[PDB]
Amino acid sequence: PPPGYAPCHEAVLPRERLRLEPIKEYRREGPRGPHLVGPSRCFVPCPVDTVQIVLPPHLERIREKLAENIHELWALTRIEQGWTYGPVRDDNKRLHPCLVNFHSLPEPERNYNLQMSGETLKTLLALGCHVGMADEKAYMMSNGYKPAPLDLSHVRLTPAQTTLVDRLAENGHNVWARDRVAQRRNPRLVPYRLLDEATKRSNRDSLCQAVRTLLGYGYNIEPRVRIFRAEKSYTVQSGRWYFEFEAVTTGEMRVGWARPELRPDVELGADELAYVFNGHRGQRWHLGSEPFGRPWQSGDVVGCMIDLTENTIIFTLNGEVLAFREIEIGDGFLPVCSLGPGQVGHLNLGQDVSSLRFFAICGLQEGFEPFAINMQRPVTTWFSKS
Amino acid sequence: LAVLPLIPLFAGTEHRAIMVDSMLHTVRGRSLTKAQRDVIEDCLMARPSMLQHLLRRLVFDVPILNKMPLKLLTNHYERCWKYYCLPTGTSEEELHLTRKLFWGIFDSLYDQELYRMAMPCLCAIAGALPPNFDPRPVETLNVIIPEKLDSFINKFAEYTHEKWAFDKIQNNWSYGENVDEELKTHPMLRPYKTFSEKDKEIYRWPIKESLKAMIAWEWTIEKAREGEYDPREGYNPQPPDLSGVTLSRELQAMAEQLAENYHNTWGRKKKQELEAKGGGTHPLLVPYDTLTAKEKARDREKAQELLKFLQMNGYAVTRGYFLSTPAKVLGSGGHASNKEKEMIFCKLAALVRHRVSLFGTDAPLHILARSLDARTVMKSGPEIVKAFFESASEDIEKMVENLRLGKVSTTVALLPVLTTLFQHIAQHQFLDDVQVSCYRTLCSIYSLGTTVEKLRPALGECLARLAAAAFLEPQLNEYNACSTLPMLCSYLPRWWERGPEPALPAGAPPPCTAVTSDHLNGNILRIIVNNLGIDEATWMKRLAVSRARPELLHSHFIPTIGKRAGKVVAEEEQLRLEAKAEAEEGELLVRDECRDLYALYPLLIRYVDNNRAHWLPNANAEELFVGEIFIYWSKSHNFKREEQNFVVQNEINNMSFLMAKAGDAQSGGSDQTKKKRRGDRYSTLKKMLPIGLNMCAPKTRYALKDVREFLQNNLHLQGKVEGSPSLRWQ
Repeated sequence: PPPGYAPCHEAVLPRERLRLEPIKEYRREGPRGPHLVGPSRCFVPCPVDTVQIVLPPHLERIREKLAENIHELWALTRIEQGWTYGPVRDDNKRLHPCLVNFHSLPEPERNYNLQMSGETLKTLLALGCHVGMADEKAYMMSNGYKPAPLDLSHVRLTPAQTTLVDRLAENGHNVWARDRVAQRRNPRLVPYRLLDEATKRSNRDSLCQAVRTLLGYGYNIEPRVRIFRAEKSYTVQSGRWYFEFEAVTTGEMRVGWARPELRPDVELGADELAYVFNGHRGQRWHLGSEPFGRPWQSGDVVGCMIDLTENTIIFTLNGEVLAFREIEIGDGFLPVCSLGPGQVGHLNLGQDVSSLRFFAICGLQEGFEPFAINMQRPVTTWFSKS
Repeated sequence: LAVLPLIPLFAGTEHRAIMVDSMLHTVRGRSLTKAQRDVIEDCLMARPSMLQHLLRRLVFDVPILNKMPLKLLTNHYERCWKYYCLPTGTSEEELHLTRKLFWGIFDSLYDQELYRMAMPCLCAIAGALPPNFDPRPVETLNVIIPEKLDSFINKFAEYTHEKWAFDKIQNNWSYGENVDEELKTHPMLRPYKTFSEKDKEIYRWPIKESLKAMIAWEWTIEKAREGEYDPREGYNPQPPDLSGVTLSRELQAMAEQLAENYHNTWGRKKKQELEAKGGGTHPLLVPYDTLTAKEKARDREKAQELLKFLQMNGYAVTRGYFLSTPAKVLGSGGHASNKEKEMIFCKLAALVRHRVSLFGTDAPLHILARSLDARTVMKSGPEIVKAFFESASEDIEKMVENLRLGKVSTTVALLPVLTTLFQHIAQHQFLDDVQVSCYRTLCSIYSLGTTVEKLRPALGECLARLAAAAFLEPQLNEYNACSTLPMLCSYLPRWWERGPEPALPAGAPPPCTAVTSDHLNGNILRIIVNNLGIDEATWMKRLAVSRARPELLHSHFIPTIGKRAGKVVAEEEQLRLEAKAEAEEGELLVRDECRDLYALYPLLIRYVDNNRAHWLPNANAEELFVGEIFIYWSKSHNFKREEQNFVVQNEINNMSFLMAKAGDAQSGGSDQTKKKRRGDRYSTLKKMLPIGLNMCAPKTRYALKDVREFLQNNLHLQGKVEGSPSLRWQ
């Protein structure tokens, strides 16, 4: 069509590949059976000061030095490929005047480095991050020009420096995003937070080369939830019982037994009406958290349990006994699952062949019954609706 | 009659204010202590925040405490601070300031020790946060404001008229001859320019007294930043939005403090006025911190109006959690002063502060690590005493607390270990307290296990002192220090020593074996099997002590290292323990017509049962669907030894001086691979086993009451059932 548009094939610009999904979805159809899933996740990048703030000229000159050494690092980045000193304003020619010391460089093209480096320090004034003078300011046979920097490989960078610097590269990538707003898609319209890591390698190598050049300058810088209730018909309240929670993604599960009476509005276990534990932290969770056990690593199946007569609720991790002991029976009880926005459960109920590893090792020994021993039909389930 | 209460909410909080007033009367006498019980239990019953305002009055009362009855009020406020800390895990930070005021009470100085205990509790509440009125208004009229500020006072006074007029306009007041409230008119509602300067002074005087109060406190007030409903009858001011101005916490403290000035000034004038009348009192005639924040607000709105008017004019205006951990660093400076005392009654306060310090350590950011270094410094000042003394023991528990501070996550402190190592050479010559410092260094080394090398080589020299010849505790401390291929070949020599069974030298090498357990972080697993052979040697020692218990801890390190083939010989060893327990129970049968001496053998056998706990491999039993079931029969026989009589109680006596359930899993195997799942579908032998449990009530003949071996498995299940009947008591 003649119409102004861009093809959706170009919508693959950020990083995600073009597949297809059934929207939201409480239940992906996995190989061992129906994983419970969700509840799903999802904006425009913007330039930000930084620029309103301004570094003192005394520091910005040392930034011009750091920019000179970084430009020499760019000379390391280029000249080994095939480049030489002397004028020629084109990348294809494999020659460029600015492959050298800052005084030798044109004093507009050098600003593409130096002044921009200043922005980094301007950004250091923007975050409010500490950035004092921690220390007093201070070989390959390259073809053509041969710059000779003091080694940047001194003190290893603090992780906070790398993180704040990745924020800086993201910020400059955002100002560049405004720069391409003046240019229906472009190669890097997307914010640095959401694009392929191989593309991230450039901005991170730049921010880290800059942080290392600062390290040679002595500078340093430091700074809803888906439920899965069982059907109320299935509310066991008579003798021992058990169920296997196979688990995929590590995450905010709140797997465990809970009463049919429970209100969905509450996230699980804050109310008296639920007895569950988190899928990470490993803390058991009723009327607020208590410590209990190790978080399971991804793929580490849960094994929930309820004693009755001598009423109790027991948890396991692949047969590793780890809970809510001495509970009163009320109505009850039903298996219940929980999912934070990305997570994926897989709460199998009965069918002993479907159970493996985590079942026979403990539950069968204790006389516990999987649900489907009573049930020809698949058990029904109830996710909360948003 | 106030004891009877001990048996919406805001009115009850007012009643709390009243009981607190009776406590102020207490601040008859024993009866007043009963009233203290009334306020205390009332505090125990319990909203809580109004009680924390009353505890703000009790906080200023705590400042008054360092009179003793007010310290008792601080004690009830302390137990309440603990219950509230339980509620905690606003004005709470001010309560932490009350805790720093309690530290000032420590600065003021028997009963002081218990007061230091209640202060330890309030300080613990502050740590939960960190996770006769005597007014003293400052002299002001003697103070001289610079004249350039006075023209600004003309402006703030003009604003005061703008607000005083605009607020009357909010109720539709207008200019009139007289103060007729019903007429909705007032005489003064006229433009500020119309005022004679003395008429302006009626607004100015409190304001000038405020600025003079600021200069008397030497607060800076200086030029900086540039300055910045139908209409009614009469003058119509449109005052600037001072309310939207936001004071910094410095300036917010300045507003709280000028409000404290209006409080002490108006309060002092109120007191001199009541002394003039011979009169009683006013509700506000209480110290400014005692006030509910809403009571503070009545002048706080004014002082904030002033400082915000200043910030709107842009003038610089100045007085001239982790921060509590920095106050702990100041406490480390006071600890340096205590070291100056160490170079030689405040020292008893240093001891109470040491207890408060260990308690602060129990409560749990580079500054905290600096405090860990200061803890290393005070540990060095204690190290000078190493080579009251009970207070030094408190400093030792504080040293293990310093190890806990090392567990929370300069290098010079390590050099103090290097001096400590040389002292160990003196142990080769033969100061037990220096060995205790080595023990706290060992637990601190475990804190390193939670996450300068030359000093560790000096520790290797201390290992050479361990090889140079009580000492077993030093060996365990060395094993804790362990958290090196020649040491591995030496471990092979320790395996040769395990073949040898002299035993005390094996205790000396046991620390090296635990170091080998540290080496687990490959070949090290098979070496751990050789260490299981070392466990077979320790069991050879167990055939007929505490060093074998530290070696049992090393067996737990083998549990970290936990292969089945060693567990078969281990099954033979547990069977030796079973035949031994049966021979000993037969000795008890001889006693019927002895075992207490063998009870220690039952204790070492219990350590072997802990070694069986190290074997806990139930998944291997799932794979079996094997000899492990016979081991279950052995452990069941041990349960039958528990079922005998007093001998198990003698093992409890062995516990005072210092299992079978997993075997029940094996009993499931008696029911049966997939056949067991077929039994799940059945909803096999287990019912017959229950019949055997019915037979157990009255024992191989009960198995004969019934494939006879399956009946024997039913009999082990029957004895396991009777053991469960023993479990019914628990």
